[PDB]
Amino acid sequence: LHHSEKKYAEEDQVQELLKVLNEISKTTLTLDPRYIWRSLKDLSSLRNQELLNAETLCFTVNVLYPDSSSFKKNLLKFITSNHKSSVPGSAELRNSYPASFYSVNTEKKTIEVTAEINCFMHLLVQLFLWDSKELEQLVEFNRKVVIPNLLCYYNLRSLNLINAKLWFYIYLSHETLARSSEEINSDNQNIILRSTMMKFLKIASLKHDNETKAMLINLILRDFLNNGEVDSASDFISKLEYPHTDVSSSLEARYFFYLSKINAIQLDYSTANEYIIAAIRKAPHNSKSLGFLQQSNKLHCCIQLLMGDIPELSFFHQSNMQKSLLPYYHLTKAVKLGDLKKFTSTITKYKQLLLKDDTYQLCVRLRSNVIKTGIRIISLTYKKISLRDICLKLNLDSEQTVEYMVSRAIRDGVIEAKINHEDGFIETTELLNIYDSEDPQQVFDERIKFANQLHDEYLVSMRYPEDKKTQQNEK
Amino acid sequence: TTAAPLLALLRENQDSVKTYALESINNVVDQLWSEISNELPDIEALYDDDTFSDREMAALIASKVYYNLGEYESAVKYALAAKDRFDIDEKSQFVETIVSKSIEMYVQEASKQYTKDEQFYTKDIIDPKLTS
Amino acid sequence: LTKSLSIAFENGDYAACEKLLPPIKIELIKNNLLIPDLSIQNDIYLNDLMITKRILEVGALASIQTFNFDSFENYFNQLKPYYFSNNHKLSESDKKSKLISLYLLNLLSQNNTTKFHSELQYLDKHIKNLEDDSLLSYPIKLDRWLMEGSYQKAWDLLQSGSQNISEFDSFTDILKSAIRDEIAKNTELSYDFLPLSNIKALLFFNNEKETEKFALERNWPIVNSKVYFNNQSKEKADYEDEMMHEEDQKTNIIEKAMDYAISIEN
Amino acid sequence: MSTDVAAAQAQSKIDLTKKKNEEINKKSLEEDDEFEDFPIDTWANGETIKSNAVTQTNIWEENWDDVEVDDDFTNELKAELDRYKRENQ
Repeated sequence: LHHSEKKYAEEDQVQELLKVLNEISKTTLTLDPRYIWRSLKDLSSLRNQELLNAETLCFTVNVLYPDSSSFKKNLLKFITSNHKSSVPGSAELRNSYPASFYSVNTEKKTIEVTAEINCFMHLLVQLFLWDSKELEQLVEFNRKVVIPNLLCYYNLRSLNLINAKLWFYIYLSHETLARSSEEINSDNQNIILRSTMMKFLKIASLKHDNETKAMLINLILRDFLNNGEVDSASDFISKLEYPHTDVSSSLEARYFFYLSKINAIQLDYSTANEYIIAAIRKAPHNSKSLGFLQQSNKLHCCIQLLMGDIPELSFFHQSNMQKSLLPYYHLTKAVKLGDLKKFTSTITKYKQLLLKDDTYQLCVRLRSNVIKTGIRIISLTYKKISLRDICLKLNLDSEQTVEYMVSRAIRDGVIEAKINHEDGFIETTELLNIYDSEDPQQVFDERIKFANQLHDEYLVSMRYPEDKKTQQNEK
Repeated sequence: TTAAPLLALLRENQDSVKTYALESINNVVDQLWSEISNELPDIEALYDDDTFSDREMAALIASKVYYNLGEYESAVKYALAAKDRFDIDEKSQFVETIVSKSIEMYVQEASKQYTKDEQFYTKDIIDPKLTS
Repeated sequence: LTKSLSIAFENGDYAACEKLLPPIKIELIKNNLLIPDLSIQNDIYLNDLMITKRILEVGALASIQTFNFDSFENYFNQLKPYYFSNNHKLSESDKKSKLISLYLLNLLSQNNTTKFHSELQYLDKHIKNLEDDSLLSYPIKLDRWLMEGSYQKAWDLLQSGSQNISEFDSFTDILKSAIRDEIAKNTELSYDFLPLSNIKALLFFNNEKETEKFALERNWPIVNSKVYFNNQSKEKADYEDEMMHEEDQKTNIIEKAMDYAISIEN
Repeated sequence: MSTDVAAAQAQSKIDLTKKKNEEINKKSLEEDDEFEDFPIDTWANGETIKSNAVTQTNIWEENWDDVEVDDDFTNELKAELDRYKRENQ
């Protein structure tokens, strides 16, 4: 009855572990273990949540533990203790195995392979805390317990890949506690959090684990951004090592999205634009991914107004993301029309929301782009145009001031005009017919090379999974 | 975190804070590796100047920085230049990384010079720290 | 030494502060070891922490005023760990608001807007609505007016900061030198002829002699009281052609097809 | 609720048991779903999505309007006032 329910959950987990244990006894590998490990983690996340708070505890007790079973149980005491299903028949077993962590063998200590087992019991305690949706001291206790265990000995390739996924949860739970209710010791412990993450990346370099390296790089970028330590992250992004070989496509989505943030801050709007489109196309359409997409789209609108490119109105309408994106929709219309008065209203109306996402800093730089976009519209509309007419339209000062705006603005080439100060007009330089110039030559070359690069990626990838299947016995 | 307080100590003009800077940078060299790699030539100027007895310490920093960058080749050169303070990290549970690359490098050199004559144990192409 | 720097600052002597500081640097090693370096913060390490902030705070404000911007950036960098953490428990003060204001001008007067905007995030997390902008508004307004391109609003904001002879003014003159250079970068495309009275107007000179003097130094050929931007443009273009980039900078007709050819056979 | 063309990523990616945890982690990292936070945060519900016909619910196609001000009242005033000048010419 009650023993049956905890026993069933345990038996699911055992088959998944046993599968990997067999695989790493032949020869440790990276990718074949992970696909199984990801499937197990889903089942554990769903069973911890839905089925009582003591179904983790049964497992933890059931296997041999250094001191983890007692640290697990502590967490459960606080939220109404459990004591049930820890008597023999939940502790008189070590759960079907052939002989490599089987009951008879382990107790006898003809072998002991707590190696794999310890890393999985860590995976449970992280999942279980985010399920509870709780933070306080329990976070601290999770931080303290697992980190030196993993640092008092080197890990095998399989075990390093379990412990990369624990680091993300440690980091996430620390950062949420600051956001629920800021504290003063959260600040000093953040230096500690900061130290371990970078030290980890060195540790993973020696084991030559591709998937372990990538996931830590994603963490360092995120950690700098919420601390706002962009200076240190600017040195980091020009000195990376990221592989895209074995990484999951969630990791790749995240990586590109982080770059777009730092770049936008450094006043690169052209590189930021390329990478934010990369991040979105990797990500799913699902409501699973919903919140990742909103922050991404907030940044994506912002980059375009920083360029002078001005997002589509369709883009808000085809998504059902309208209400989240409502403040960027009012900025889009404002910059396009040239109306500073419309713009100033938008940034006062929605100040609070923008400042939450910490995208308000990026938004104030847009008060400039109204003025510069306004001069580009006026140079399109009239080839030659008096200085005074600009002052009326955009609600600016003297003509001398307007002269200065254009002199600066054509250093980037935004207006693409030039001022005559003895003829008293502004004369734009565009009169297209660049197909009579040598320009398209340059362009076609680039598209051809872009095609060549997709061909190459096709070649290496097409045959590598083919090769696994043909080698593998299935006849 | 930021490496910025640490750079200022090297730049500060008193002898005493320049000695302490190398100690402070080296403690957290695995945390601030990408930061201090840009300004690794400042530390090379302190290696030249003969007013330090932490010349050996300054060289040691360089090794850890170049491993995290990606070039293992450069790290072992400057580990050998440091002389001692590299025999304490052969059994840690954290960093043995710089050491293991030395074992590799001697095998590469060993093949090349054996063919000329069996003796190569008195060549200056092989550093005495490397043999140890 | 240690308490002596405090009162030398207070008097108004700043040549005194820098002279005496290399001795106190040794004892700054002693102070740093007393705190664990912000792993936990007692009211005993609070007492220690004030000693550590104090030496550096007064050293850094004084650096500006003897025109050692180089030394200013050293002292300021040292404050950063205390500024980062333990807020609302001896980390935030009137001196802090003053000190960060001055640094933002340092990065801007060096003309790194890469750095200035990346430094601004870090501050977003700290005071900008917890001690609101009243002295930090100054460098942020200025950076904005040159991004829209209005050098009018920018010169005015500098000129009324020149009323306030304090130490903020030591970065204002750098920033008025900077407005001249930017315009001198722009004017090459903008015009081809300006009379000398017109050059004076854009470059914010009140003296026609002063305009001629900048032109020597900035390499503008004014001949018969009219400038020739087309010549200057040539010289700079010539330099850019000279350097090795050059086959695939232009991208040769031949070079394009050679690329295509080997790809289909590879 | 789908970012760009709704069908273009609905066919591009679909669920797997393997991916499902990582996706949930992505939305938690930003900290919320960020479409149900926003009504509470402002303490209102939509009326400024009722700005234009196309904004409210996309059951039309795009016009490329963004204020939707009738342009018949201004074109009528030009027409009559111009005639009178010519009449008094």
